[PDB]
Amino acid sequence: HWGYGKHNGPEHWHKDFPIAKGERQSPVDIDTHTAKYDPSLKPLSVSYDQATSLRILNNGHAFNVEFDDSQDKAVLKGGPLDGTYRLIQFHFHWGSLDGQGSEHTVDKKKYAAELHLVHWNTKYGDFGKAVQQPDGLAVLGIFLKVGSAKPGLQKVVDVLDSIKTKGKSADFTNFDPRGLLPESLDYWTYPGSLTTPPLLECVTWIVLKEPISVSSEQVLKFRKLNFNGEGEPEELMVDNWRPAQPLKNRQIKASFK
Ligand SMILES: [Zn+2]
Repeated sequence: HWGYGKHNGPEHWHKDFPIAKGERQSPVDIDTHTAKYDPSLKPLSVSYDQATSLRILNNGHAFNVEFDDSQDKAVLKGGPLDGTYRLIQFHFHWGSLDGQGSEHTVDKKKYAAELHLVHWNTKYGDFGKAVQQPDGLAVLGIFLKVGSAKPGLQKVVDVLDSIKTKGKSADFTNFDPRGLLPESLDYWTYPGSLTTPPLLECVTWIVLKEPISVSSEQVLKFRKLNFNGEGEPEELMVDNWRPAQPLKNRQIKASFK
Protein backbone atom coordinates (compact mmCIF):
# COMPACT_ATOMS: atom_id res chain seq x y z
CA HIS A 1 0.00 0.00 0.00
CA TRP A 2 1.17 3.57 0.64
CA GLY A 3 4.52 4.45 2.17
CA TYR A 4 7.51 6.75 1.75
CA GLY A 5 9.57 4.83 -0.79
CA LYS A 6 10.18 5.70 -4.42
CA HIS A 7 7.33 3.48 -5.55
CA ASN A 8 4.69 4.22 -2.91
CA GLY A 9 5.79 7.62 -1.64
CA PRO A 10 3.97 11.02 -1.45
CA GLU A 11 4.23 11.40 -5.24
CA HIS A 12 1.99 8.37 -5.70
CA TRP A 13 -0.63 9.08 -3.02
CA HIS A 14 -2.88 11.12 -5.32
CA LYS A 15 -3.74 7.98 -7.31
CA ASP A 16 -5.61 6.35 -4.42
CA PHE A 17 -6.30 9.55 -2.48
CA PRO A 18 -7.10 12.32 -5.01
CA ILE A 19 -7.60 14.75 -2.11
CA ALA A 20 -3.79 14.74 -2.16
CA LYS A 21 -4.03 17.58 -4.70
CA GLY A 22 -6.81 19.27 -2.74
CA GLU A 23 -7.56 22.82 -1.61
CA ARG A 24 -6.08 22.68 1.93
CA GLN A 25 -3.29 20.09 2.06
CA SER A 26 -0.47 19.81 4.58
CA PRO A 27 2.30 20.28 5.29
CA VAL A 28 3.24 23.70 3.88
CA ASP A 29 6.20 26.05 4.06
CA ILE A 30 5.76 28.78 6.65
CA ASP A 31 7.06 32.05 5.21
CA THR A 32 7.54 34.13 8.37
CA HIS A 33 7.45 37.38 6.37
CA THR A 34 4.07 36.55 4.86
CA ALA A 35 2.38 35.25 8.02
CA LYS A 36 -0.01 37.78 9.51
CA TYR A 37 -0.02 38.74 13.18
CA ASP A 38 -3.61 38.17 14.35
CA PRO A 39 -4.33 40.06 17.59
CA SER A 40 -7.79 38.46 17.73
CA LEU A 41 -6.18 35.11 18.56
CA LYS A 42 -6.80 34.11 22.17
CA PRO A 43 -4.03 32.67 24.34
CA LEU A 44 -3.36 28.99 23.59
CA SER A 45 -4.41 26.68 26.43
CA VAL A 46 -2.67 23.32 26.83
CA SER A 47 -4.17 21.34 29.73
CA TYR A 48 -2.28 18.06 29.90
CA ASP A 49 -2.51 17.94 33.68
CA GLN A 50 -4.63 14.76 33.70
CA ALA A 51 -3.06 13.15 30.62
CA THR A 52 -3.44 9.38 30.67
CA SER A 53 -1.10 7.60 28.24
CA LEU A 54 -1.87 3.97 27.46
CA ARG A 55 0.27 2.40 24.78
CA ILE A 56 3.08 2.92 22.28
CA LEU A 57 2.66 1.34 18.83
CA ASN A 58 4.70 0.87 15.68
CA ASN A 59 2.18 1.14 12.85
CA GLY A 60 4.57 0.71 9.93
CA HIS A 61 4.71 4.45 9.23
CA ALA A 62 5.79 5.86 12.60
CA PHE A 63 5.06 5.16 16.25
CA ASN A 64 2.07 6.44 18.20
CA VAL A 65 1.79 7.02 21.94
CA GLU A 66 -1.97 6.71 22.57
CA PHE A 67 -3.95 8.33 25.38
CA ASP A 68 -7.30 7.66 27.03
CA ASP A 69 -9.59 10.25 25.46
CA SER A 70 -12.91 9.10 26.95
CA GLN A 71 -12.84 12.25 29.09
CA ASP A 72 -11.41 15.77 29.07
CA LYS A 73 -8.21 14.75 30.88
CA ALA A 74 -5.81 16.27 28.35
CA VAL A 75 -7.23 19.03 26.17
CA LEU A 76 -6.16 21.89 23.90
CA LYS A 77 -8.19 25.13 23.84
CA GLY A 78 -7.81 28.79 22.98
CA GLY A 79 -5.70 30.11 20.13
CA PRO A 80 -7.74 29.82 16.90
CA LEU A 81 -9.70 26.93 18.39
CA ASP A 82 -13.33 27.01 19.43
CA GLY A 83 -14.49 24.41 21.90
CA THR A 84 -12.51 21.60 23.45
CA TYR A 85 -10.11 19.25 21.66
CA ARG A 86 -8.98 16.02 23.32
CA LEU A 87 -5.50 14.57 23.00
CA ILE A 88 -5.75 11.14 21.39
CA GLN A 89 -2.14 10.50 20.37
CA PHE A 90 1.27 11.91 19.44
CA HIS A 91 3.93 10.71 16.99
CA PHE A 92 6.96 12.03 15.13
CA HIS A 93 8.25 12.41 11.59
CA TRP A 94 12.03 12.34 11.23
CA GLY A 95 14.84 12.09 8.74
CA SER A 96 17.80 9.92 7.87
CA LEU A 97 20.00 13.01 8.33
CA ASP A 98 19.79 15.99 10.74
CA GLY A 99 19.13 18.42 7.88
CA GLN A 100 15.74 16.89 7.07
CA GLY A 101 12.82 15.21 8.75
CA SER A 102 10.21 17.83 9.58
CA GLU A 103 7.04 18.14 7.54
CA HIS A 104 6.40 21.87 7.84
CA THR A 105 9.29 24.18 6.97
CA VAL A 106 10.12 27.71 8.15
CA ASP A 107 11.30 29.97 5.34
CA LYS A 108 12.21 26.69 3.62
CA LYS A 109 14.34 25.49 6.54
CA LYS A 110 13.89 21.77 7.35
CA TYR A 111 14.27 20.47 10.91
CA ALA A 112 15.53 17.06 12.05
CA ALA A 113 12.07 15.99 13.15
CA GLU A 114 8.56 17.10 13.96
CA LEU A 115 6.32 16.14 16.86
CA HIS A 116 2.59 15.96 16.20
CA LEU A 117 0.20 16.04 19.15
CA VAL A 118 -3.20 15.04 17.72
CA HIS A 119 -6.45 16.30 19.28
CA TRP A 120 -10.08 15.95 18.16
CA ASN A 121 -13.07 18.28 18.62
CA THR A 122 -15.31 16.78 21.34
CA LYS A 123 -18.46 18.28 19.81
CA TYR A 124 -18.27 15.42 17.31
CA GLY A 125 -18.51 12.48 19.71
CA ASP A 126 -15.54 10.45 18.48
CA PHE A 127 -12.34 10.69 16.42
CA GLY A 128 -13.91 8.96 13.42
CA LYS A 129 -16.67 11.55 13.05
CA ALA A 130 -14.22 14.40 13.69
CA VAL A 131 -11.93 13.62 10.74
CA GLN A 132 -14.99 14.11 8.54
CA GLN A 133 -15.31 17.75 9.66
CA PRO A 134 -13.34 20.81 8.47
CA ASP A 135 -12.66 21.72 12.11
CA GLY A 136 -12.57 18.18 13.44
CA LEU A 137 -8.91 18.01 14.42
CA ALA A 138 -6.25 20.25 15.93
CA VAL A 139 -2.64 19.14 15.68
CA LEU A 140 0.10 20.84 17.68
CA GLY A 141 3.29 20.77 15.62
CA ILE A 142 6.64 20.96 17.33
CA PHE A 143 10.01 21.06 15.61
CA LEU A 144 12.97 19.06 16.89
CA LYS A 145 16.58 20.11 16.35
CA VAL A 146 19.75 18.22 17.23
CA GLY A 147 21.42 19.76 20.27
CA SER A 148 21.20 18.93 23.97
CA ALA A 149 19.06 15.98 25.09
CA LYS A 150 15.41 16.39 26.05
CA PRO A 151 14.59 14.72 29.42
CA GLY A 152 10.91 14.28 28.66
CA LEU A 153 11.70 12.38 25.46
CA GLN A 154 14.11 9.82 26.94
CA LYS A 155 11.27 7.70 28.34
CA VAL A 156 9.94 7.27 24.80
CA VAL A 157 13.44 6.62 23.46
CA ASP A 158 14.05 3.94 26.10
CA VAL A 159 11.13 1.78 24.95
CA LEU A 160 11.70 1.97 21.19
CA ASP A 161 13.59 -1.34 21.29
CA SER A 162 10.36 -3.11 22.26
CA ILE A 163 8.38 -1.92 19.20
CA LYS A 164 11.06 -2.24 16.52
CA THR A 165 8.83 -3.69 13.83
CA LYS A 166 5.39 -2.95 12.39
CA GLY A 167 2.56 -4.22 14.55
CA LYS A 168 4.54 -4.25 17.79
CA SER A 169 3.09 -2.33 20.73
CA ALA A 170 4.09 -1.95 24.37
CA ASP A 171 2.52 -0.67 27.57
CA PHE A 172 3.30 3.02 28.05
CA THR A 173 1.37 4.27 31.07
CA ASN A 174 1.95 7.41 33.10
CA PHE A 175 3.75 9.34 30.37
CA ASP A 176 3.57 13.12 30.79
CA PRO A 177 3.35 14.90 27.41
CA ARG A 178 4.07 18.27 29.04
CA GLY A 179 7.69 17.18 29.04
CA LEU A 180 7.79 17.60 25.25
CA LEU A 181 6.81 21.28 25.15
CA PRO A 182 9.26 24.14 24.56
CA GLU A 183 9.27 27.16 26.88
CA SER A 184 7.25 29.43 24.61
CA LEU A 185 3.90 28.76 23.00
CA ASP A 186 4.18 31.32 20.19
CA TYR A 187 2.80 29.69 17.05
CA TRP A 188 1.61 29.97 13.46
CA THR A 189 -1.77 28.56 12.45
CA TYR A 190 -3.58 27.63 9.25
CA PRO A 191 -6.31 25.26 7.98
CA GLY A 192 -4.99 22.02 6.53
CA SER A 193 -5.06 18.24 6.43
CA LEU A 194 -3.58 15.04 7.77
CA THR A 195 -0.08 14.66 6.28
CA THR A 196 -0.63 10.98 5.55
CA PRO A 197 -3.38 9.12 3.65
CA PRO A 198 -6.39 9.51 3.79
CA LEU A 199 -5.09 13.13 3.78
CA LEU A 200 -8.44 14.41 5.07
CA GLU A 201 -8.74 18.19 5.20
CA CYS A 202 -10.02 18.26 8.77
CA VAL A 203 -7.07 19.90 10.54
CA THR A 204 -6.44 23.22 12.23
CA TRP A 205 -2.65 23.29 12.39
CA ILE A 206 -0.85 24.98 15.26
CA VAL A 207 2.90 24.99 14.63
CA LEU A 208 5.06 26.29 17.47
CA LYS A 209 7.77 28.82 16.67
CA GLU A 210 10.26 27.55 19.24
CA PRO A 211 11.75 24.09 18.59
CA ILE A 212 12.81 21.66 21.30
CA SER A 213 16.30 20.18 21.40
CA VAL A 214 17.02 16.44 21.30
CA SER A 215 20.41 14.71 21.31
CA SER A 216 21.96 12.93 18.36
CA GLU A 217 21.85 9.74 20.44
CA GLN A 218 18.08 10.19 20.84
CA VAL A 219 17.39 10.77 17.13
CA LEU A 220 19.68 7.86 16.25
CA LYS A 221 17.38 5.54 18.17
CA PHE A 222 14.36 6.75 16.15
CA ARG A 223 16.31 5.78 13.02
CA LYS A 224 16.76 2.24 14.35
CA LEU A 225 13.02 1.55 14.03
CA ASN A 226 11.62 -0.57 11.18
CA PHE A 227 8.89 0.07 8.60
CA ASN A 228 8.56 -3.69 8.01
CA GLY A 229 7.04 -6.32 10.26
CA GLU A 230 9.11 -8.85 12.21
CA GLY A 231 10.60 -11.56 10.03
CA GLU A 232 10.39 -9.40 6.91
CA PRO A 233 13.38 -7.82 5.16
CA GLU A 234 14.65 -4.83 7.12
CA GLU A 235 13.68 -1.33 6.01
CA LEU A 236 14.83 1.35 8.41
CA MET A 237 12.05 3.71 9.46
CA VAL A 238 13.52 7.02 8.28
CA ASP A 239 12.28 9.98 6.26
CA ASN A 240 8.61 9.29 7.01
CA TRP A 241 7.69 12.90 6.19
CA ARG A 242 5.56 14.39 3.44
CA PRO A 243 7.14 17.39 1.71
CA ALA A 244 5.58 20.87 1.72
CA GLN A 245 2.46 21.36 -0.40
CA PRO A 246 1.28 24.55 -2.18
CA LEU A 247 -0.38 27.04 0.16
CA LYS A 248 -2.90 27.96 -2.54
CA ASN A 249 -5.82 30.01 -1.24
CA ARG A 250 -4.77 30.02 2.43
CA GLN A 251 -3.39 32.46 4.97
CA ILE A 252 -0.99 31.65 7.79
CA LYS A 253 -1.64 33.62 10.97
CA ALA A 254 0.89 34.18 13.76
CA SER A 255 0.16 34.64 17.48
CA PHE A 256 3.24 36.85 17.86
CA LYS A 257 4.82 39.83 16.08
ZN1 LIG B 1 2.14 13.56 11.79
